[PDB]
Amino acid sequence: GYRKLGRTSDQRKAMLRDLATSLIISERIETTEARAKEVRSVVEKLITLGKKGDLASRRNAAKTLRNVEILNEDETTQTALQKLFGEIAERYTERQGGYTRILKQGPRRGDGAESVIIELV
Amino acid sequence: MIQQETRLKVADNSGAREVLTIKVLGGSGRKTANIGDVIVCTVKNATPGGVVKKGDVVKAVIVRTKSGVRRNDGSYIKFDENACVIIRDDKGPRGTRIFGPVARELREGNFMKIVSLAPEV
Amino acid sequence: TKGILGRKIGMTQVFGENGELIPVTVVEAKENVVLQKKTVEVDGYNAIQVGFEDKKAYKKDAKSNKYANKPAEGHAKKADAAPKRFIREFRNVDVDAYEVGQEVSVDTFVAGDVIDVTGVSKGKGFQGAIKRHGQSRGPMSHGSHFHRAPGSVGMASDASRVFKGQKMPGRMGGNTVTVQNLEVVQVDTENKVILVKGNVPGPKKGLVEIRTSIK
Amino acid sequence: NHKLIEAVTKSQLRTDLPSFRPGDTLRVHVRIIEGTRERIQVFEGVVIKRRGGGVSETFTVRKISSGVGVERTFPLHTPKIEKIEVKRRGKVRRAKLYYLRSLRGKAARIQEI
Amino acid sequence: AVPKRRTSKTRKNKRRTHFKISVPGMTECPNCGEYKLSHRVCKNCGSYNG
RNA sequence: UUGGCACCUCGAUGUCGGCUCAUCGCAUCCUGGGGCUGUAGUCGGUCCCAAGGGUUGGGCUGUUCGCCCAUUAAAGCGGUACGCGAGCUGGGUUCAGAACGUCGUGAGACAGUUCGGUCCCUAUCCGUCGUGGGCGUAGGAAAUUUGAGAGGAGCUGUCCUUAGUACGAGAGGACCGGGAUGGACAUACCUCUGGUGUACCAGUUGUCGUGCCAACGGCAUAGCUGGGUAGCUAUGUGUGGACGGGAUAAGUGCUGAAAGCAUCUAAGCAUGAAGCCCCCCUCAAGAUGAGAUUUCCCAACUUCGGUUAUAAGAUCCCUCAAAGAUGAUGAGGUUAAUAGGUUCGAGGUGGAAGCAUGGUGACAUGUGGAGCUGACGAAUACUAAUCGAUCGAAGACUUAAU
Repeated sequence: GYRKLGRTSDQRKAMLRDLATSLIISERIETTEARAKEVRSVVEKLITLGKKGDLASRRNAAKTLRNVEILNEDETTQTALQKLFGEIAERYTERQGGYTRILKQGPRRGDGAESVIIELV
Repeated sequence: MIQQETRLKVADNSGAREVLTIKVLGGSGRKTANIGDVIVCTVKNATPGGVVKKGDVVKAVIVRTKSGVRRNDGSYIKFDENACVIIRDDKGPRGTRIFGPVARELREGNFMKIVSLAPEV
Repeated sequence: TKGILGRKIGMTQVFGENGELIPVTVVEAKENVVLQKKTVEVDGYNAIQVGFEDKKAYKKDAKSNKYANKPAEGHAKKADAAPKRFIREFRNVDVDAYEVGQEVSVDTFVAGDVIDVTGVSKGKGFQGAIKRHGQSRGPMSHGSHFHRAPGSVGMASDASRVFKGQKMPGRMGGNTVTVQNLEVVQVDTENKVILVKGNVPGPKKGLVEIRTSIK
Repeated sequence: NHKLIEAVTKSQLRTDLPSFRPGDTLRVHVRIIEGTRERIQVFEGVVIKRRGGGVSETFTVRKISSGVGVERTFPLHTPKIEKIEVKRRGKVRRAKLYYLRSLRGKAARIQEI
Repeated sequence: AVPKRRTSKTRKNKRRTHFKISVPGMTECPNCGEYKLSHRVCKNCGSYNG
């Protein structure tokens, strides 16, 4: 691996799946410096599967994404697998990498760690 | 064969069937022997009817090892068994027959009678 | 008598005259230029300064070592050349056979020369006494509470101190080591690569000095 | 895949041997200089593994001589193999057939394709 | 291993020579007008320009 | 060593053997050099100089000690709280239980024996091993270096030739020379042989879930099993203790007198050891005695008899690993390949999903060496190293020469 983030092997990969899913549902989250440095690889590799749009690519993405429901506006409820292959994948058909960005904020109270903003470009 | 307690079986025509290594010759502090090295051993198992009897201390030479040896061409040869031949004072077999394959590295040494009787060298 | 500077690429193997296997390492020595000459009258000893890898030009907004600075440009302009990032002196060579600004080709050596190689070993960090000094462990069972610690460090109130040179945990690696009596297997032209029989200290992309054996 | 390494080890590569996979019967013709006369010795068996590489790629062949297992390993491009035959091609489910070291008799046979 | 002797206040002040903190390393933000951390956003308006 | 005395310690200096780590002496076990011999040769005995290096694994016994087995060039003797328990153990001895022999009227004791029986401590100072800041080195910086000193290494066997020669009735059998190859030890490295490889590939068991069939996901040591990239490794792969100078020790001499002879010595000149100093490897100018070489920058305001910032150069901050506890070191910061992403490869695994075909069925075949792939090699500014800030010199006095 790259870095362990003070977690066991089984529970580290479960946290990365939750972080990747949340960055698709809301497209903008705030978290720790170290965690966001490695969510880039997970999220950006997942959009690559979405652009291909194959059945083998869709089943290879269903083993990383969680099961949630999208409901923000008045339209029909949608999943997270459907959103990635239907909305995100159509905004990067002409882009080669660099689907995410990181912006630093500063140290937070009570912990001393710095928070950052990661979002889809 | 390697250590001071390894159990070696024999492939010659003598009363001995299994021997236990006692000393590796060829220097002070030497703790490992290979194919073509003389050792001091004792006869732990013997067959009814033969020249060598149980409990006798005899000399022997190593003809097969599981670890194997490396040649100058970069090739290796390994065996599935560890074997030895009881020799006489003038580097000659005490028995009259040799069983199984024998390593080719005895040919370059002075053990020529062992190679001659060996079914395959 | 003769020597060059180069980088370490990696290890490989080639077959010999009678089919034997020879493990060799690949060393790339290119862009070597004589930069200065030292004499007894001026300095007190005879040697030559040799640069290995050239840098870029001077920059007003430079912030890293990729671009040579102002004092490093004037040293490489005394003789027509480019500013280099490695400079070493060779003291075993003859001054009368070299000129200032002269190229040092890879063809100085031939297949069959006996050479020695010096470099900086790989660093291992802060290590214990077992790895750093090759000491023996204590029992791992039988009620033992002594596995990897160092043993006694002194004797008693007679000598109420520790002698200098005691083996203690510390940082290991990163030392300058010379390997003597190595064999040149093949010198390759149009690619500037020397094949050295054996191995050299240091990791990949390191700097190695090659010289003729003094013994 | 360093370009400098791939160049100095280009003339050492030889293209005369056929393609084979572990599990097939193979014949090796090895020259030996024992004594004073050079002759050819033939080695049969089954290719138990093929560890990959470039100039440093090797393969291992195992055979039973007189009830004792013997394994020989050679470099693929060594200048001591005159030619290589392939008698039959077997059907295996993996690459390293290390399980055959402990199986003897009818349990150590590989079905022909 | 208890201390053998009482530590004087001369040794204590010498030991704390390097026990200190420094300024964060702030720079002026040419949108807000007040200082901000380098490579970070302006807390008053959230402008990480450039 | 066993003793004699009772000078320090009873408001505490903790024993015997074993493990780990050593260090010192020479009254020398091996190796190097000599004299004598009742030294023919290969072997021996005794004495002299010499401390550089080396000096084994097991069986019995808590044992030191001793005997025995198998090797080796050799299996040396002593000091250091009979070295070392704030470095380890606790087999014996000095606790509380129980038994035997023996003594005692008895409670109980050994000139003895047997079974079992809590080993605490977060390092303040000196010492030792690594690694950073401040100041000095008469202007401020970047590289390359000399070596006053210090540390490291120092061992040795067996075969071939000389030569079956010298010697010897025969048995037997060489000095002085020339080669090959090992044992132990030290160092470097991962091409080969293996080990590990918890974000790689594959198979399989029970149970819950994605509504269901297929395809998958969580849990059960990483559920278990078979392989395995990079890094880190030995048992793996290379190298080393070489050839030589100067002065010596015990010895051996030349010439020569005191003493008309003889005599190595009083003057003079030689030769002579693994031992001393060089030679080989590493650190080293805080070496305050602070060294040398090659480049880089040189003014406005003053009368201040001095400041001032700026230049050369180095940092704050950010992207990293060949480096690393931190720090430091090294690769970069848009005029940019430093890291991530993307597209190609190396290596690893072993034939993906879907569909068609054969079979009632579990399953087998092609499409196709397919699909997937962490650390390894290239190309590519799509993302993030934005914008700025801080430190940083104008060269003191005396004498001599041009």
